[PDB]
Amino acid sequence: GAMGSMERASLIQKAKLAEQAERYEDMAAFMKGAVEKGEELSCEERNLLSVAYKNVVGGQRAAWRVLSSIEQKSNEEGSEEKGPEVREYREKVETELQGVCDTVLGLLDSHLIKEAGDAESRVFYLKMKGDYYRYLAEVATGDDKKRIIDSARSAYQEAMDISKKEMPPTNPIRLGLALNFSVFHYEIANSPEEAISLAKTTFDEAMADLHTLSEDSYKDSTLIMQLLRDNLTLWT
Amino acid sequence: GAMGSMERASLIQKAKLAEQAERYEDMAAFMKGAVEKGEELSCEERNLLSVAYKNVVGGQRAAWRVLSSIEQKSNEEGSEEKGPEVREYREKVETELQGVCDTVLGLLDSHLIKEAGDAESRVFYLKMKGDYYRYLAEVATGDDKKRIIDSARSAYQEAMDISKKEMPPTNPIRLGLALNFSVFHYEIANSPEEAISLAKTTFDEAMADLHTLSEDSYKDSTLIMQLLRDNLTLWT
Amino acid sequence: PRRNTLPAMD
Amino acid sequence: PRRNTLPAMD
Ligand SMILES: [Mg+2]
Ligand SMILES: [Mg+2]
Ligand SMILES: [Mg+2]
Ligand SMILES: [Mg+2]
Repeated sequence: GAMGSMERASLIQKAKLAEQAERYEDMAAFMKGAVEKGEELSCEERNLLSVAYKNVVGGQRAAWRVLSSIEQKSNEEGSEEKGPEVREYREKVETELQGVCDTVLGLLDSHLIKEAGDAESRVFYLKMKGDYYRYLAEVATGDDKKRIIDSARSAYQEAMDISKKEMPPTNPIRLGLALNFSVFHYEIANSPEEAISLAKTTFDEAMADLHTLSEDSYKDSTLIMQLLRDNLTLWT
Repeated sequence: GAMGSMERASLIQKAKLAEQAERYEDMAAFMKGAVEKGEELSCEERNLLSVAYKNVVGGQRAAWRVLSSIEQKSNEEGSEEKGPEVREYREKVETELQGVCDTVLGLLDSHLIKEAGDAESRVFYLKMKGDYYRYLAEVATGDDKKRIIDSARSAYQEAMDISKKEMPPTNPIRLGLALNFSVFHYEIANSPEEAISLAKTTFDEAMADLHTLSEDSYKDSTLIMQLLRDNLTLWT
Repeated sequence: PRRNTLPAMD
Repeated sequence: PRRNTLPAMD
């Protein structure tokens, strides 16, 4: 990596400057170099890695869905052939999106997950792994779409088993895991009933645990419970 | 250039796809390859080049001003030394911003300006040249800050002389030239009175020419006259 | 109106 | 409230 000569503490400091500059590519490249120093990450440092890569991949997903739609509009009966340009550009963005996904999964597999012993670290990385297999699945069409989807499911399921046993139902990482896994059921795995059942059960168990919380923890958890409520309102 | 093997018409088509995907780096790289095919650009094609590079340089200017401010906040009396990280990152973004500016000015100088015979083409490129020297001036601090500023002024002045002689006062390219040149006076050349006088004179001459216009031309011109009115309200 | 996943883009 | 120049960012 090209960050191999910069101090870990300097890479973390510059990741946070880059976030404020809304320079997410830089943010991601900094947190990549930080991971590659080989030390476990802190809670704050995990969020910077998450936030950095989600904004990079988020620009590419948005861009991919615009091009995917123009391409299909150009494949109906009564649509004028515009040449290969729309397909070539959709393929280029998709290829670039896939490289980010493979890079994030590389960091998770070398060696963030095997060294994550705590519930919070391990559940966070296994969620990340399910999310980035999910992004690969959104654009997969060929031979291992099924294997990609099962890789997402499998990582999502190990995270859910650990959070169920080791974290309270209002834990933001648990609530975010369940929000994402539900959306997986709904739009990747074609299990809308599984998607809705996970969302209600997650909302209800958290509701019944809010009484144990500080005002600050309450604002954190309720924020995410409202995302679950919104999804449910949309699917029902 | 890495676009040298793609058809000019395919590069223009993909610049427009990239705009819709809000993929401005791609948009800029496409319109660079288009310019480098060596043919003059059309009115539509000039706008795509303008729009592409302004969004790239716009993200870098925004980012530069965030870092520039954090850096100065860290240079006051009573500010804790945070090491060189803020300065190094500001320098890196600024260096990257300068390379875009030099790239745009390279296209203008090789060979867009010398081949622009029409009023509309020539005034558009000379404006572009003043704008990108201005972006260099926003971050210049050393030996040729003065020469950079005079390069911006000089290009801005040739464009103004041609538009004055060859275009009506409501011409959007004339009105945009004058908006930008006024802002140059105000915040680069330290001539706020010159900035305000240019804005009133530009607003008033256009006002008195609106009667000659179609409804569509009217909406185009009035839009820009309102930007001049807003600047004037802010400086007075 | 798009379904929510976390984290959210800037 | 920032002074206006053209073109404007997306
Ligand atoms: Mg290095
Ligand atoms: Mg049912
Ligand atoms: Mg090529
Ligand atoms: Mg005065």
